Amino acid sequence: MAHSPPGHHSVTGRPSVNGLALAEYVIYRGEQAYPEYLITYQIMRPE
Amino acid sequence: GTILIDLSPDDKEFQSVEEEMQSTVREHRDGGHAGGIFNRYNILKIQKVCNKKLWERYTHRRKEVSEENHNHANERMLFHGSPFVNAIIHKGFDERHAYIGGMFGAGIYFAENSSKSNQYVYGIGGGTGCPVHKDRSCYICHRQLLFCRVTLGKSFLQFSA
Ligand SMILES: O=c1cc(-c2ccccc2)oc2ccccc12
Ligand SMILES: [Zn+2]
Repeated sequence: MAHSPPGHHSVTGRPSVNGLALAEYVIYRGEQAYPEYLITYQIMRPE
Repeated sequence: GTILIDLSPDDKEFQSVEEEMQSTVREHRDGGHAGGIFNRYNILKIQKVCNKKLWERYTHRRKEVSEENHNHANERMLFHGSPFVNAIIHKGFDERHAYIGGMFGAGIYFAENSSKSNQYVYGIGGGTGCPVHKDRSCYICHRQLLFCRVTLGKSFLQFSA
């Protein structure tokens, strides 16, 4: 696993072409995330 | 040490988690290749993941980040999709769950768009799709996402196409 950039705790991927995309994030330590909810689902075929 | 508690569809906590799932769906530049063609989900179950050791692991690190950032954990709720969800909920996140080839290096990736994390549920680029039909757009097979508490602390901003 890599390291956070010096002086930072994570990286934010700010969307820069697709105006509708939300942000994505990266942490380099597993202890910086807790999996609160397990969601079970199906994607639905559009009508 | 992990137990899974079901939330009733009537519990406002179920309802707010569902709403974040559904409202953060978007169209993807791949036309649905990785994650399938859909505008919304059918939610079958939402479970609270409880593990005291993993939680204390999380909050210990949270206080360290916080103390390095004027008492600001910069905590978010974000989605994660992975073939390793079952190992994650039992043993916690670690290096085996990292995206070695990710655009921001080998770390653990999270999304505000649920539909983004959906693209990783069957692997990188959707892998070969569902186990049963080999269908990246399977409408039948049950999928699982995690909705995660993530400490971002001081985050390096990357502008990115
Ligand atoms: O939810 C996400 C999950 C993954 C992922 C990548 C490799 C191995 C396991 C999971 O990648 C992403 C990349 C961008 C945004 C979100 C995600
Ligand atoms: Zn299937």
